[PDB]
This record gives sequence, structure tokens and C-alpha cells, in this order.
Amino acid sequence: GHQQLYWSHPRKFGQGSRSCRVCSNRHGLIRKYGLNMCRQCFRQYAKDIGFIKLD
Amino acid sequence: MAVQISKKRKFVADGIFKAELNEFLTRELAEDGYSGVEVRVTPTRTEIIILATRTQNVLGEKGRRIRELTAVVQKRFGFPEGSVELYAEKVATRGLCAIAQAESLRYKLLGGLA
Amino acid sequence: MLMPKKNRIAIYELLFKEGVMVAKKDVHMPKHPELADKNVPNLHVMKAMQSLKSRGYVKEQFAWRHFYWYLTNEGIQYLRDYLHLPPEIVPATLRRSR
Amino acid sequence: AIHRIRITLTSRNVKSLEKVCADLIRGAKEKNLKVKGPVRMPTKTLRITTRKTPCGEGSKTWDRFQMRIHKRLIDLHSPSEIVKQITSISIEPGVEVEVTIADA
Amino acid sequence: TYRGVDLDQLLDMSYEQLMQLYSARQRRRLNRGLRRKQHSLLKRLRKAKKEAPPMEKPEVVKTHLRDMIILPEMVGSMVGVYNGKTFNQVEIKPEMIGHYLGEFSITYKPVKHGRPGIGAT
Amino acid sequence: YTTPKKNKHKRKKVKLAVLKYYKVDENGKISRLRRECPSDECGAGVFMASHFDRHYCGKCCLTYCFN
RNA sequence: AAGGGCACCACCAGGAGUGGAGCCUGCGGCUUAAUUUGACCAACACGGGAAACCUCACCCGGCCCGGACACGGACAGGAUUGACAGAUUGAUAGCUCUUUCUCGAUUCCGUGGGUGGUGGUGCAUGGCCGUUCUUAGUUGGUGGAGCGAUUUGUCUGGUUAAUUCCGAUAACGAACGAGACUCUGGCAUGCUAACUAGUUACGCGACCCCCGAGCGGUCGGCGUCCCCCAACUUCUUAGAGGGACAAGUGGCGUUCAGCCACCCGAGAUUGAGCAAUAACAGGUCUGUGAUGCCCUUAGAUGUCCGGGGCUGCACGCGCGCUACACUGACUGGCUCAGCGUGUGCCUACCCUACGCCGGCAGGCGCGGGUAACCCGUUGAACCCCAUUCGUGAUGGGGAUCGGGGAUUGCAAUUAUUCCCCAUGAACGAGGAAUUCCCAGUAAGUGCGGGUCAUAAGCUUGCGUUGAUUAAGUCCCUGCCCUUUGUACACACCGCC
Ligand SMILES: [Mg+2]
Ligand SMILES: [Mg+2]
Repeated sequence: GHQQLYWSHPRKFGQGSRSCRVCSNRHGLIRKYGLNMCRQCFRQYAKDIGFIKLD
Repeated sequence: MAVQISKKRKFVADGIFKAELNEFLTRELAEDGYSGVEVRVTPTRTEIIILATRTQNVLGEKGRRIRELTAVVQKRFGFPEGSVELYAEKVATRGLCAIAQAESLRYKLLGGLA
Repeated sequence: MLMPKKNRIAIYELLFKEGVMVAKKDVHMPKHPELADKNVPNLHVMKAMQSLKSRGYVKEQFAWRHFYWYLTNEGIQYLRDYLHLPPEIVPATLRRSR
Repeated sequence: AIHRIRITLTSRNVKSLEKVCADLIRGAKEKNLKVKGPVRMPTKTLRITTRKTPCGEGSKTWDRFQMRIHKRLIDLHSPSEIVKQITSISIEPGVEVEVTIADA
Repeated sequence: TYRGVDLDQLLDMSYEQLMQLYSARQRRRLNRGLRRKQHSLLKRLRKAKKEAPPMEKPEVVKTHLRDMIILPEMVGSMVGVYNGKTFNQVEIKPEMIGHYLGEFSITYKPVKHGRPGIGAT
Repeated sequence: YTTPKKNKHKRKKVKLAVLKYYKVDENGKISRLRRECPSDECGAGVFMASHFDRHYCGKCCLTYCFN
């Protein structure tokens, strides 16, 4: 359809409004500290950001 | 102040920038013997230093490719213009870089070697 | 792609004025961040660059959620004779201060 | 000018912060400014707990991560002006600095 | 009699003072702006009722929006409410005022329990 | 599948010939037989529609209805 | 089968329970157009899976191409695109139709060829992670033996949590794991520093005794980093260090490796993280622009939009919460925490002091806080002290259900949540069975974070109160090492 209904449904909040900043996944997001990264992607890159294991 | 975010979020954003830049350099400089990324940030400007084996290969005709990557990193993260510089550094003892050796092994396997 | 000329030339001259261009993967983005005044949708520029890659005038690199198109040497003369330009004006990456 | 400034340093490791907090104040004493004592703020520990598995099947083992952010406050106070006196920051990568004044 | 006043007074009961006769949820609904879809549906029912023959029920009108709250000016219409599969035509009784349209087109049929299968050993 | 409805017929355009909806007479006299869209975004170059009960502007999308 | 050692995912002695009741939640089954699906110690409050839309992958319907590139037709005398009205549509989808305007080379058609897919395949795979197995075990070289598969090394014994070490020794020399290591808690009146942490002293004050004290008592009242206009770091923070080693004494011990008791000491075993070889057809292609092969790709298994469902109930099961009360409930008063969060690239959405309105849920204006600067000295619960209740399904219990009032959102019905007044159901300690646990431990008790536009019965942590029992054993359930039997080797869930 035209622009009046193609993206008409609001996504200004809710689970569909948020996606992973790496793989654009819509499940298991980590919004803490504005990380905005998927759980799998965070485990993949936590050494790179700097979250290292201590205990 | 209000314009600047908290320190925790700032460190998180720095880590995000580091990881994204590392991924971009990995996917872009894979055939150029990429080793790793080192960034030096100052309030005046930022300095990004790439560790790689073939500096003459990552650098295009009269530094064409290094200019291309500098423009890419200028555009994507929205730095102030002229506040980022890209240095390509030849690594020491490239046999000690697991990234470079793994990429070379992948190159060998893609070549058809057993 | 049904996108018109008036933004096609704008995207083309942005792509020629500097050797590269960066586009986030979001087909529903109301406006591409740079070239702000032209009011060009992001899907149009994404598919224009896809067509240029298909014809081989640009090569594409993909990070997490971004494209990193690199204009090639076959992209020089195509943009030149599409924009009707003499071979003296170069992208910034090609010639600097020389 | 009469200037009284504040210098804050923060990073993720303690060795770099300590060596900066040492050499900077030593340079200040060699450059005869009286220095307000270094204030080590309480550490911000950023904890993230995440299941190790990417699927959910397993023994419910949680992977926990940390990020220790240490910050130090040093105040440089001189009877005369400061900024024209000291300009060199001598800052290694990995540590952040913000230079403010008493008004700021 | 919705709240002690007759239906005739409810027909000319304007929205601003009608919210003091609805419950809290309906009053909050009408306090917020009704979108263009609801207004279009109201115009459609008005058109159907005015074009309806005298002493005879109007024609059926269909809709997916079952979150519409019932207004007194829609009484007597033939409205077909979607249940997820088909449109269910339903009367508007003079007792249905504070109730949403979705309550009268069930989204499931009630279960007829049969012999249990392999489970629950 | 087995869609209960038949496949929806997509519109095919009328394949209009040369426009020619304006005429001059006795060795040249302009005769606008189509309505003018007066807005700036329409301009004075384009003409309006000639519907049996209203006029429509292709660009300005205004509707002048005559009763 | 024997011998030795070991474990609260085993037992003993106990504690708390579960299973008995209600409710929440997840599986199966039933029903459904659809109740998307995986997973069956090592699945069943798991997929960080607390779904109104989105999520969505399921169903009922409607659009768009977001089908590149190439070839050939098509066309500026129009390739083709948008759209007002009416019908039509759930729809103000020009989606279709009547009807004409308008964009202009970007498209259209067909042929190949893309491409995409939460489509399939974890029994094709990468990666991840779980389990074997957190037990202490594992391997190379050289040498010895055996025709060889293999064996010694890698052990009689003693010791340890530990093939941990001592000791013998056809072995020698190694290597990983364990250990070692990092964080954590416990002592540092030792050092450095402190207006974004305090203390002490002093000066203003304010109130009581003022009989009379007066350098009397209290102040989280104001001040002395306002720059000359006090000192100090114990309390707080975080760095550099120290500190504990079976070190000292007695005993046991081949007096070796070590073991028991005790003084001094803060501490004589703080919890974690990492964690070998080999393996599972263990789980994930529904995390990925990780991905092979197959399927679809224009009436779409793409994508968007509307709605419904994922909650649906004769029933079984799992984890939980609430309780069955007087060691209690209610009412009032008094009184102490610690993790840790707080305004955002897309992305709109913060923590909130204080003042006013309302009975409450909430609303109305002034601010603070991007943070040891504000919430906050986080005035928490439990508990403590007083009132009432009185052994009753009772003032325990609040399930079910009626009405009304607010919050968030586009939308609260299949009730989002909250508040008020109504009803007070089972339940009176729970069969056979069964879970977890040795000191700040179980358990009682609240508080942060995750999910959050709105939200916790879940989870991760934090703090408060705070124990009984035990310092053993192999009885069950298992594990390691040695010997032994084997007709097993997909390895006893075997073979026959
Ligand atoms: Mg009572
Ligand atoms: Mg025999």
C-alpha cells in the first residue's frame, strides 16, 4: 500500500520498538546502561566492551 | 551537564564503539592481515591505530584505501570533521598474533590446501 | 525502483564528492541522516546503491547494522559521464592537495 | 588571573590512573603549585548477570560480568593563573579526563 | 434506563456530560480523542439508519474494530463484529451501552471435553 | 491454499492516445476547454479534470464541485 | 565380586519443606481456524518466553516489491506513476470498478538470473553452552617388556581435598589438570589524601535546668576551601603496602611426607571465577548480514496492515506464593540496612525532593540530580513496645464474584495495573513418596536490578533476624584407585 498504511502502526514503545544493535534481534535485549545489545551478542563481545569476569 | 551523559553510559558507549570498530576492521581488512585495533582518544581529537601485517596492502594508491576507511569512520559515528586520524602499524612477530595466523589459515584453506 | 531523477542525481553527486558513503540498514527510516535538505528516503538510497553494486561500480561492506559502500574505479567514469563532468574533478579520496 | 581548577581522571584500570595521579602531581610540585589532595571516589561496579547458554537448555548457569570504574579528583590551585601555565595533559589511551573550573 | 434517564434524553446527551454517566474506563476512553476510524464508523451507521426503510431494521455493517464502546445513538443498528474468522452480526439492545462491542462476538467456541488422548498417563 | 476469492484483477490503464484536449479555430484562437488549477503547486500549465460533477487538479488535488 | 578412599545433586542425627487446600506459572491431554514451537539427573518460573498491537513465527483477510543485473519488446505521437469524488472495502488500501487529471524514462512485459524467509534439516555444520566431571585424572619423547594390540613410566606402602607429597622402583626426563593464580570478606587507631566523606574543637544560635551549677544537656540548626577564614583522618572512601606460614609449643607419625591438641593472633579451611584428555548423533539453523543442502519467492513460507490466538478447560504433572493461626491477627507508638538504579544515536520512554487538591489509587506547579553533590542520613521489613481479639473455619484465609473510582497506551473486552466498599470458599499441619542444607548456614524478613509505555507470585543479587543437629559412615543412591570374572564392546537399558 501507500505511505498511509505501510508503516502506520505505531512502534513508539513496546517490544517491537527495540532491536539488538548488532543482530537486530527482538528477544533478550539488555537495555541496562543503554547497552541495547542482544544477550548472545553481549556474551560474544563483553570482552571487547570490557565486561570481564571476576567472580 | 544535561548535554553529556553519565560516566557509566559513556564508558558503555566507548566499549560499544570499540567493539563495532573492531568488527568493521575484521570484516574489511580480513585479506590484509588484520591483527587488532588500538584507539587513542583525547578531548582534542581521537587517534585510531590499526595493527596489521601488510601495511602497503591496506594502504591504497597514494593512501587511497586508508583515506576511504577514514572517511567511513568519519561518516558512520559522526565525529567532528578532521578530528580522527587512521594509522596503520606493522605488527612485530606476526607469528604471535592468533588473529593473523587464524586468518592466514582460513586463506590457506580457501586457496584449496589440505 | 520507482525513485525519481531529482534525488538520484543528488545521491550520485554525494557518492562522487567523496569516495564512500555510509548508510544504516533501516528500510523504514523516514530520512537518510546526511543530505538532510533533499528529504530522500533511506530505502531509495539503499536500493540505488544496491543497483550500483549489481552493476559493479561500488563494493559493499556490512557491519552490525550499516553498509559501507566503496566506490570503485569503474564508478569514477560512470558517475563522470552520468553527471556530464570533465575528467578533472575527482573524489576527495582520490586526490588530496595535489 | 585568580583561577582555581578541578581535574578529574577516570578509567577501567587502576595502574594507569595511579601513575597519572602520581606523575601529574609530581610535575605540579616541580612546577611549584600547591595541590589539593587526590580524592579517590568510591568505585562504580557495573554488574551484568547473563545465562551462559544461548538457548536456555542446560543447568541454569549464569555468567556474571563486572566493570570497575574508578575516578580520581585532583584540584590544582595557584595564586596566579593556571591554564597558561600548564597545558600538557600527558594522557595515555584508556583513561578519560575532564578539566573544569570552580565556576563550572 | 442506563443511569435513570431514558433513551430519548440519551440521544441528545452530548459527549461532555455523557462521560459523567459512563463508568471510569468509558469516561477515560471518551476523554481521549476518538480516532478517525471510529468517526467513520459512526457516520456509516448514521448513513445506514437514515437510509434504512421505516419500521424495518437497517442493513448489516461490518467492522474489525471491536474496541468501539457503544454509544446511545447507535441503538437498533445491524453491526457485524469480527471474531477472528467471520463477522458476527449483533443487535444493539438498550442495555448494552457501557459494554464494548467485542463482548458480543466470542473469540472461541466453548470446549466440549472429549476422551483424553495419550497424555496424563 | 485454495483461496475462496478469485485472484484480484489488477488495473490495466486505458492506453490513452495523444491528448489533444484543446482546439484553436479560424487560423488560431486559443480555447481552454479544460479547467485551470489555480494553486502555485499546480501552476497555470497543467489543466484540471473534467468530471461530470466536479473538477480535479492533478498536482494540487483540489476539488471544485459544481452543483 | 573383593580391597581402599570419597559425596547432604547419598545416608545417618536433625532443620525447613514439597506432595494435602486456594492461587500464579510451565509442560501433557482436551477443544479450537489458530491455541506457533523447541526442550521430556542432564525438559516441565526453561528458551533470560511476565505475548492486548508489535513481539509472531498460528489462523482469518487486505496492500505493496522493498523481483537487482543482463537480453529482447514497449514507448516522449507517452515506458509508466500518483490521485478527488462515488460505489466497493473493516479501512480515508486509487485495492478494484465508473470518471477524468496528473509524474515522465526513474518504470512495464517476458526470458535467465537475483534476493529474502523465526521455512525445513542441530542425525550436515561453525560458534556457544550443558553433561560425562568439578571427580582427579590425562598425555608425549627416550628407554625396558611383549610377535602385537598394548604395558612400565602413571607404583607395595604412608599422607592429602587432590598420581597432593614422601618413599620404593625399568625406568628417566617431562607436560596439562589439581595446586599455584585473580576477585572477594575478615585485622590493620601503620602511610597518602580528602568542601561530591566525615570527626573533633571553637563561634553564633534555638530549647530545658535555671533553685545554681553552665567547660550542664540536645540539635542531620548555621559557620571556620567563602580563601586565610581551626585542626584531624579514628569513623567513610581507595591506593600503595603489611599481615598467616602448620610459623611457635605438646603428642602421634618410617619421626620423612604429614596428622591431632593448644598459646599468641583479626583470621589456624571466606566464598567464588578460570578450570585437563576424550566424548554425547545432548540443545540451539526461532541470536546473528554464522551457514551448507532442500522448499517458497508475486494469489509470497518475503514484507506491511486489521483482528483473533498464544491465557482458551471433564483432567494429570513441575517449580513457586499464600495460609491453616494466640510463638498469632489488627490498631497505634518506638526503632536499625546494603547491594544497586536514575533523562536515552535510532528511541518517544528517567530517579524524583518539596508545595497544593483528593479519602485512596492519582492529579495540579515549583525545583534537584548525567550523580559519594538530588532522591537519601535511602526514617525498609522482620523484630520491639502498648490496644483489642479468645480456640470458633473466629478479627486466621482472601480465593471466587458485584459495583464504583484512577493510571499507561492507538486501543484495557478474554477483566494491564492500582484503589475503595461489598462475599468470605477450601484449608484445622497434609498418605505412599520425595527435595535442599553444616555457621551468619537453613529458615523468617523485607529492598534493589533484569524483563517495564503499564507492570513480578519468576530470577539475579543485597541487606535484617537467626538457629537445632553433626565433625561420621558406606546402609541406599553414586564416584575414584587396585585386584578379579566375563560369552558385553550401540558396552547390563548388554548379550542370551
Ligand atoms: Mg477482621
Ligand atoms: Mg574363567
